[PDB]
Amino acid sequence: GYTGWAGVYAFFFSILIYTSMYLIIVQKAFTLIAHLPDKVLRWIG
Amino acid sequence: LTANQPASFELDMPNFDKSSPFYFLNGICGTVKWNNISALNSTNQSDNKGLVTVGGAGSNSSMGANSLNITSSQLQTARLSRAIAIQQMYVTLSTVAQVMVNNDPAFSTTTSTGNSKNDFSAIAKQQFGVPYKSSGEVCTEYQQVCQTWGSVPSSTGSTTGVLFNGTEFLGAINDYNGIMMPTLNLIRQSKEFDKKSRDFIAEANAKGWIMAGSYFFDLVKLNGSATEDQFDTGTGLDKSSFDPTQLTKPFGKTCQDPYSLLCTWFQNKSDKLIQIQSLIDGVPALGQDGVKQPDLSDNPQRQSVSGPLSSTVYGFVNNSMMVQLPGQPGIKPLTFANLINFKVDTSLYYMKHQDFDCGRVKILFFSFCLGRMMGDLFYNYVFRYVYNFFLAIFGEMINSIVMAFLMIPLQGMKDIFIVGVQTLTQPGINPIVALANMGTMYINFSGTLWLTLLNMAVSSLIPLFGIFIFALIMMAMPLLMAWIGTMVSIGFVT
Amino acid sequence: LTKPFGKTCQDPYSLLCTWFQNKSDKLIQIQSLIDGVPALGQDGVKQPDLSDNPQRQSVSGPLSSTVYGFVNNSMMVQLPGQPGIKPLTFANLINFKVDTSLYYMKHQDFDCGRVKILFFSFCLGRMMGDLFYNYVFRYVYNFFLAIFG
Amino acid sequence: SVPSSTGSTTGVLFNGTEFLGAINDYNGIMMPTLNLIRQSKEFDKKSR
Amino acid sequence: SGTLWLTLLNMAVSSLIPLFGIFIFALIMMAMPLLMAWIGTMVSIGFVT
Amino acid sequence: SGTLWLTLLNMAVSSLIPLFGIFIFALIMMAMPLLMAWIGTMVSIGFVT
Amino acid sequence: VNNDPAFSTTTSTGNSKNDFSAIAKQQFGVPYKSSGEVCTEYQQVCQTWG
Amino acid sequence: QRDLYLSQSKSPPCGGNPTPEMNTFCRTAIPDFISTVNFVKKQNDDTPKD
Repeated sequence: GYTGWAGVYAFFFSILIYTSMYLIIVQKAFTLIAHLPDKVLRWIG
Repeated sequence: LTANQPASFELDMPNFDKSSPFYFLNGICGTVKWNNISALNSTNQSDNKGLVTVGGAGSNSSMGANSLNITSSQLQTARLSRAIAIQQMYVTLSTVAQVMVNNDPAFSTTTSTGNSKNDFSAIAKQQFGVPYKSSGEVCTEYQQVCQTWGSVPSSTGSTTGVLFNGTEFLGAINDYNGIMMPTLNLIRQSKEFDKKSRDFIAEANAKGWIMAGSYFFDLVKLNGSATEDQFDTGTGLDKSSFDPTQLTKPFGKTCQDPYSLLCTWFQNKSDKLIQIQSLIDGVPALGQDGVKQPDLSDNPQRQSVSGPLSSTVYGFVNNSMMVQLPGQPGIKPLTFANLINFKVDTSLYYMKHQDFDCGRVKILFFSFCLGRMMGDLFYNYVFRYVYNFFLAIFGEMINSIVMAFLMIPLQGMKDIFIVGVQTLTQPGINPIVALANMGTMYINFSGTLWLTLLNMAVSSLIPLFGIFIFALIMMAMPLLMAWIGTMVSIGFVT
Repeated sequence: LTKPFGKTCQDPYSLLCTWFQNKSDKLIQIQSLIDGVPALGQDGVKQPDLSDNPQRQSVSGPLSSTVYGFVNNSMMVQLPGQPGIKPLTFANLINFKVDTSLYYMKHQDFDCGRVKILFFSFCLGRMMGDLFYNYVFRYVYNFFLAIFG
Repeated sequence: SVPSSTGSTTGVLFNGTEFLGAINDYNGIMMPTLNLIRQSKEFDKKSR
Repeated sequence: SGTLWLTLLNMAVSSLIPLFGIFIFALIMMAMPLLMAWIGTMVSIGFVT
Repeated sequence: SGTLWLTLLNMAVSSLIPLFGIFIFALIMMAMPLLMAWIGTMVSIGFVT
Repeated sequence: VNNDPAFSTTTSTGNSKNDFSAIAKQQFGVPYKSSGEVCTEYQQVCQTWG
Repeated sequence: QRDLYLSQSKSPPCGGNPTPEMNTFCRTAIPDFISTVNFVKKQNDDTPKD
């Protein structure tokens, strides 16, 4: 329970960090494209 | 009772039955508003048939931390507590108002013995009084503490007896608070430690190891809790209004709505309600300046009304808000006010009184100064009135806005960090939650201060002079923006 | 409707003025029926805001019997269907205690300085004060404030 | 009505539902045209 | 966000009051950081999403 | 730096003569980049040292 | 300029009805749509003149 | 207004020597105003028949 619009600012921060985290998850998930071939080359090579 | 109670109630003053012919007069003497108590809008069983229970633990509510039980009559008197307290306010102020009205010689239609000096002022035969320090001397500034109530010295040639001890207003205030205290007590029934702090643990086994991150704050209050008067807020009486000008609002060349019947009854002669206005704030019985509606907040820089102007209602309220009751003090003057010095003076722009050449126009056997009359009517009484009215408003306006634009850093930061240090200095207090509470207090203070600043900046739209309060906001924008950014960034981080 | 009239009526509806012989009473009655002025005061209700306004205020008293006021009052009632208008989440959280009564110009009575044109006694000072300040300055200022509210 | 509006009360000639009634009439007359306009919706071949 | 911004611009223009017109400037500047924070929040949120 | 800033604020506020102060307002706006540069210099210097 | 009655040496001998206004005796006209109806906004395509 | 004018058809302006526009106003009756507003016909006129 947050009094005043401290909850409103909490809402702002929560949605901001939600879409932020969405962005970093997408970006660090989409790195395999150029992340896995190099370590595969490390594996056989 | 099971339905949702009204959120807000308004009581326009006076009250009259619709059948009564004076229904148009409803609300001329202001309006007072009060909200409901939040003990009923939330999910809470309530019925008049029999026993009724109040809710504690179980959900996120503003109620107490324990489930209690009372009777229908007890909760009935509970939801009416605001009404009873405000009615006690009204009944205790009625005697003060009656004494004040009977004091006025103008309202005394019976023959009066005093003519020019046997009384105190044209609005009061007997002086109300001014606050005095604990020395018997005149207490002008609040910073020098005032405790007693003393009559003003012989500035009118005589000293009439006072009729108040200066404790009637605060007596009503703490009477209201004492009446309110039982209801808030009943609503506030440990409270810092809850068994539900554990309910997540089992649910954690339902999720798995990856979801252990989202439980972090729970663990903070899990290894934090284990290792580990009041005054009513939210009454909503601030929204109440009282405009003394509504009495003289209808009058004009030909009067009109809303209170046109008053004008017709008085035959378009408002010479009798202007006496009411002069009893309210002292115009024009004591000059054309008077004292406007006092701002009732934490204002240690408050200035007392001295002289005959102290014998008006607004001045009396302002003076009464100053006296320190025998109880504990609650207002501390700001620890650094000379740091921000404003030598702004409105005397530089005052327009003087000028004597024009008498333009001698002669009619057959008549003669008068047409030029002098035009000069001292169009300029000395029209331009001068408007300009001086704007300056008079601007004076106290800039005083208040300067106080508000001064009070942010010192008061806010010092108090918030002091309470943060105080809660941190006690061993066993959870540091993470203490920092979080400090940050949320910072956010709350910074935002509410910003909104009040915006409100007063808007309310500083006086012509010919608000442009430079505007310039004040612009020049302060870098420094004040630094202050607010500090506050909000600290709150966000912690 | 009252646009053309003046010292001499101009475009675009000069024909209406010439029909009415430069008299506007029959049309200012139309205006007073439409929004109130001046049968119910010099200033009355304005064109209503028909957007979704949860804090709309009903007009009361005689102003309830004008077209604009009637539309405004009608816009608030709820049809027999269940309510579907969401009031603002926190109206008391954001507050603006701004009162326009602070900047009101009152009605001052000037000294009736009598001039005596042979056997005609009248004070032109009071007339000048009532005309140029009490009725020209005051009305303009009050008009600005009323629009401002 | 409002009692003692000018010293007496008179009858009211409306129910406050004429304007909203006209609005509902407009919406009801409009609905068939928009219904013809809107006429799978959750799946399209183009996506493939 | 931008529709509400455009209607804000519309009403701010529509103030233009003689004498009391400076009120829109005072309010708009005292709210520009806060309102800008709100609008930038909305716009950046939409842009990332 | 801050004493000078507060003196500037006091002078600007006290420059409220009508019909002409809008151009002292223009002066403060115009000098805002220069004053910002200088005051930022001195205040950041103090913060660093 | 020849159209202006104010520049005509002789004054009007008949009613003002036969005239158009105090500046023109014969009006210039306005653009009209391709359908010959009164053209007010240029967004609507106006082609003829009438 | 026209009724009040016609009831005084012995005095100006409907009588005496009226100016032509006032004479025309005195002669012509008042047509119905509500009866002439019709949205379907207006939209049909605006829309090309094709």
